[PDB]
Amino acid sequence: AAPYAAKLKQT
Amino acid sequence: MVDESDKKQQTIDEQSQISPEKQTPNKKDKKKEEEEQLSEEDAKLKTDLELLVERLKEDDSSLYEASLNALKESIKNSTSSMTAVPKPLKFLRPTYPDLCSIYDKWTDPNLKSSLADVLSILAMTYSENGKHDSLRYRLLSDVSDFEGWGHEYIRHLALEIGEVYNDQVEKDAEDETSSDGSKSDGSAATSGFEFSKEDTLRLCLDIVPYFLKHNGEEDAVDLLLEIESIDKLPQFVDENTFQRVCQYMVACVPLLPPPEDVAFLKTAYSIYLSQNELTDAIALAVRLGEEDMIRSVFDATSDPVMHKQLAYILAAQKTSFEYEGVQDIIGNGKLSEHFLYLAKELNLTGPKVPEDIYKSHLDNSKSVFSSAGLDSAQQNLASSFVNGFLNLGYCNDKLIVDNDNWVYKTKGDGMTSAVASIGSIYQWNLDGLQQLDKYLYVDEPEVKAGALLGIGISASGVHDGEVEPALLLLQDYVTNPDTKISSAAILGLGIAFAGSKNDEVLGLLLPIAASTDLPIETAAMASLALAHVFVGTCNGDITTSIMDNFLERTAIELKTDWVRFLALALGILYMGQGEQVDDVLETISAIEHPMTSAIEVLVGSCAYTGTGDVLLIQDLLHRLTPKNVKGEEDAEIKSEEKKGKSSDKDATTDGKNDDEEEEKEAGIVDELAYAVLGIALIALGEDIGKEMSLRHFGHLMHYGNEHIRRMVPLAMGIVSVSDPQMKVFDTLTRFSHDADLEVSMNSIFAMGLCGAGTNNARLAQLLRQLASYYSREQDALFITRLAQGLLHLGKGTMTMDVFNDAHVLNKVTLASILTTAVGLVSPSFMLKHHQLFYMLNAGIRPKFILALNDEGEPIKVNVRVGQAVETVGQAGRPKKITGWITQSTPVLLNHGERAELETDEY
Amino acid sequence: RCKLKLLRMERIKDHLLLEEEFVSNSEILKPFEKKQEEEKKQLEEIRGNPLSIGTLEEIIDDDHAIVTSPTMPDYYVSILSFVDKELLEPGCSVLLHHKTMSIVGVLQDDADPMVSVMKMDKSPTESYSDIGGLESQIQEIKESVELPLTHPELYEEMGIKPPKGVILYGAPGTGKTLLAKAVANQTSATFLRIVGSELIQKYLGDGPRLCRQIFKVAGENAPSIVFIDEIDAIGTKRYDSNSGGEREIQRTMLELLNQLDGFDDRGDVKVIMATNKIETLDPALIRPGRIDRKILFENPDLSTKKKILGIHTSKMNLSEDVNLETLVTTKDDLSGADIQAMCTEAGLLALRERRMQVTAEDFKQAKERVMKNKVEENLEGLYL
Amino acid sequence: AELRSVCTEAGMFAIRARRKVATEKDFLKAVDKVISGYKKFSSTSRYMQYN
Ligand SMILES: Nc1ncnc2c1ncn2[C@@H]1O[C@H](COP(=O)(O)OP(=O)(O)OP(=O)(O)O)[C@@H](O)[C@H]1O
Ligand SMILES: [Mg+2]
Repeated sequence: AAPYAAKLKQT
Repeated sequence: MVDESDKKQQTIDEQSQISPEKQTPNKKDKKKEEEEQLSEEDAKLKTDLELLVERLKEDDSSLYEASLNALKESIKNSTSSMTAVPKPLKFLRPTYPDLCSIYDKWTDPNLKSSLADVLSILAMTYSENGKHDSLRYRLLSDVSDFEGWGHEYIRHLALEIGEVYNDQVEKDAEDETSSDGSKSDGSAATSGFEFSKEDTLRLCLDIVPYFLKHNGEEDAVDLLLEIESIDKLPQFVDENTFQRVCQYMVACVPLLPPPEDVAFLKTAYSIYLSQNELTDAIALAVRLGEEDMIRSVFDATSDPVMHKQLAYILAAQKTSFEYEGVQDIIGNGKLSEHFLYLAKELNLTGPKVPEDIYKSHLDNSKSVFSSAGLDSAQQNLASSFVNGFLNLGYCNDKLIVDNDNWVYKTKGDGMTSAVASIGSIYQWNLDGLQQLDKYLYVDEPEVKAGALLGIGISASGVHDGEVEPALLLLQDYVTNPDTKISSAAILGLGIAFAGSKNDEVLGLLLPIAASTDLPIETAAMASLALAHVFVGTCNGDITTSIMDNFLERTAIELKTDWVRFLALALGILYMGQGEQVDDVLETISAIEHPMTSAIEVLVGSCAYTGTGDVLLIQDLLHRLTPKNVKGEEDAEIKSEEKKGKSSDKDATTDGKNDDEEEEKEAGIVDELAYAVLGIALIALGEDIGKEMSLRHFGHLMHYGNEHIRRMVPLAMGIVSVSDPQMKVFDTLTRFSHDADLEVSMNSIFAMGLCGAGTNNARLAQLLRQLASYYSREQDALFITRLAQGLLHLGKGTMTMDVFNDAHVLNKVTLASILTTAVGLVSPSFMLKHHQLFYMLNAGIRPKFILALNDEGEPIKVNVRVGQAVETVGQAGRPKKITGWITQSTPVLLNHGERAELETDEY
Repeated sequence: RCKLKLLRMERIKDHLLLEEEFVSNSEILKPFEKKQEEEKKQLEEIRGNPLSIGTLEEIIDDDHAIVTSPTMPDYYVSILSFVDKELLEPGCSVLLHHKTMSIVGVLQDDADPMVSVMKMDKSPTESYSDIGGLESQIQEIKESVELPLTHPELYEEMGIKPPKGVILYGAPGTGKTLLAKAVANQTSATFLRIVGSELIQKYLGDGPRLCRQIFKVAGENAPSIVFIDEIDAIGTKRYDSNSGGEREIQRTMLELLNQLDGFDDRGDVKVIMATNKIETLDPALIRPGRIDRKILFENPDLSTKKKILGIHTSKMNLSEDVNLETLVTTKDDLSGADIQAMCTEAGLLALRERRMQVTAEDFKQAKERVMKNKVEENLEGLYL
Repeated sequence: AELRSVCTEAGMFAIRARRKVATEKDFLKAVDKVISGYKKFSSTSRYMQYN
């Protein structure tokens, strides 16, 4: 799991 | 699952879900006993690893949380990570998940804070060993997956990413943070970043983009290049490597201000020069806006190949694409030195080969003559321009031109523009010069002036290579002390060369617009042309244009319209880069008049572009301030104030305009909405500001290349029948022209209604008539864009004289300017080694589906159509090359670019 | 991954829209100009207080009409003559004054729950190339349904009247239902969608009135695509025998001919019909010149089944275990809903593991279950 | 109405080739298409039987 997958959910 | 002690491997896995008997008790007990037992712990390190590997199957936080809770202490309590220095350091492998089991898989704020900090130091010191790297690696490629490590690994990458980000926000840098406690410096953590990047590129794409951005330098990317140019074939194929690289640069346009943005693009250019596809290389060379980069790729195909091969023909093609003709100049002359075949090669780089191909297209389309035939009074004036507007592009109407009756019955400035429209029948052609000469040797000086307008317009399709260059004819007419003659001359020069810098051209345009003590209102054109030459490429910021604007403003205020054009000419000059425009903004602001404040805000738009989100709000504060000063009161100057008001409205739209193209294709939808409410905010405020806002809106759509092209001009047209200024209709049809007779049928009907139904003045009628014939040319002869057609986020040069003309209320003099319609996009075609005039097949799509690109890439399914199509505008711009089964394979990639295709058979 | 920046770009513009709009309202909206202020003085003179909705029965051409109110008294109303005298027609809802009734104004739109059924409330986010494959049978719905609306340009060139209608049919699970929703997403033309099983009611005569409504909305909205989902559900479906039954089925069919083209000469409606029983349809509907080219769907072949399975596995997590290429091989001329069900069930087998890797083993177990709906819902099993 | 759809389906074969005109040939293919569909269905000359 990439470090961005966590942050696409918030945007 | 339950406790059924230590026998087979199965029951050990179930034992350690509750409590290890082989990790937590043992390592702690052992460590606080002997330190000769460090050899024995080392053997159990591998044992500990396996139990984690087995328990990634399980998806519950609890069976790691409680189990390893006392092992998390042992790290600093007994091990201390320095009791026998190498031996505990190398044993921090199982201990790194243990800390994280309390960080990520348990949510308690006191500990979410405390252990972030412990985790950051031990990542940095154990990535020196590079054994932290291998721990990471076996978890990314896992044996089994679950929720926990999928959130925990993001924590590992963020400790590193975090420190680097904090050094830009704060000057505290390295281990003086209290949220990491660990530096990024040295080759302690720097060596950790490089190693991580290598592994994470290979299997995913993780920390690779964050490293580039947060370092913010050309250096970070130059480290990326090393790895990726290696990986270009065996790891992953060429094509995929391109998709990583271009994804980075397009994506970070709102994220890098001018000097950081160009610095990243240096490296993209460089990777492409290294890799197979030198077509990708050339395109980034334009993007930077360097002459220098264009040459090297041009030498790169041409020089090492000894024979003419497809390779020289390809070289000339790559340079031709820019209709700005920045590339066109550079690419010629290298061919003369080499000496293969001069005659085909040089034409191919310049815009002469594009003359030849339009003829084949034209034969299919035909020519339609349905233009007005009204005689005498003002009705003659309206009609004589309209015939030219129906036949824009290269067309045939010889017999009508020879019909000099209606030409001669125009009077005033009408004579100048009447002959000018005749020239736009042969827009982008060599031939037609003979018809122009006729008028040039007879009757009043006024028609002679109009002949020059036609020469300039025709010269867009033939100038580069210094083959029949426009300068040659038009220089005698510049010198001529007569204002009518001179103004027409330099307007034709400015169009013809667009961004092409050439020395003879540059220096003709300097002594003019440097004597603006003289009151000449048609000496706006003096600066217009000079501004253009800069556009497309890195700005000189010529001290001549800046100088003559300041002198002019001091000298006269009676000609406010003239100084208003000039205020825009400066902002239009500075296009071609946004780095240099930062210095000249302050130079313009140094001088201070209320009149000088007007000039400042137009140029602030050009400077702050491609991160301009501050700029938009800034031009809204600007709007408040007139009323702000006035409120206090409520509780020579006339010209200066009126300039102040109009520049501000023009600037608001202009800022948005630059921004929406450069910053991806996605923002274009939203900025359409901003303009509509913008007209609304001025409307039923101040009356004067409303009039200016109507005209800007139409060219705002035309500049940005808005997606929907059916709906908007037509909705706007009905609303604007009631409101003043029919000149708005002129600006709506610049957007509507699109693929002709898709939208454009409704334009003729609609605009025909507002005009035919109600008349109030013959002046208002004249504007409404002209707009209606401009939109179409028969059966999508051409399309219009401002996009370069090499970059789709690009902006043109030749269309900026259209962008000027919405600023001011209507004049017969404005009619002279508007005939120009250049910036044409070529009909896509496959040119062989002799040059074939027809394509084969192509794919068309309306729009992209890609959410991992946003500049637009055609998908690979499409709907297929035949040859001899002009490249459809917005609503059809995706083009894919079709021909692969027949062994026709493109050399020249096309992505809804203008580009001329070239193919190699096998 | 790494589309974050595209998400933030999009987001930033949303923030800028919110801002400009709020600030504009607040003392720069339309509060301080006389072409609003003095016009509304005399707008409110002849307006209420109550604005008493009427129903427009008939117009009289002298600036009057006979309205019947919802409150039951008639009025022979005047018409002020600034609202445009003849721009209002029977079935419009009218604003009558609190005193002596004049048509103060006219409301365009009055939301009925009966056009809610047709109208969309959701966006069909799967569009072109999520139904990927059947790229030869999508040139008979995007060269005659989508494309004339997008480009009337190509059809000005040939002249004559543009394509009219299509009928889709073939075996279940060829994407028939979604194709229609995917061309109407992209054009953004007025998407009415009506199910085949709501035309049949257990009430009579109001069935054809419902169907009559659907096309009046289409003709009222110039770019129009009407998806009639399921019109095999008109000859296999019936309720009671006194208000469903044969008589109802005949009536509805005939209503639909008048609507679709008949004598009406209405606005350009594209009709898209899903069916797989093509003798529930009139011999006045499956002649062409109303429905022009006819579309047959067959089960997608093996290389088309690679495309179908590739939509589904971009969403699936992948492993070094996974072998896609053998999942296609077992399937022989099978439907694209089997492939869609295998991957959804393969993710159900992953979930049971409580793991987030979907492997070849999860797909093949789900493949045998998906072929079990074809060998054991057949109780003969192997053909007797 | 069959013949009314010869022209439009001939206009679709014109558009794949990219024409502004139709010729004889594309009317041959168009006619062949409509005829096969008539067999595939019922009502080819039918009155809906009887007199
Ligand atoms: N080419 C395809 N690619 C992707 N998914 C497909 C494709 N064909 C069908 N499917 C899937 O199969 C399922 C059923 O197809 P759909 O509902 O679109 O219409 P149908 O052919 O009338 O079948 P039914 O109504 O019996 O389900 C849907 O979930 C759809 O996404
Ligand atoms: Mg369905």
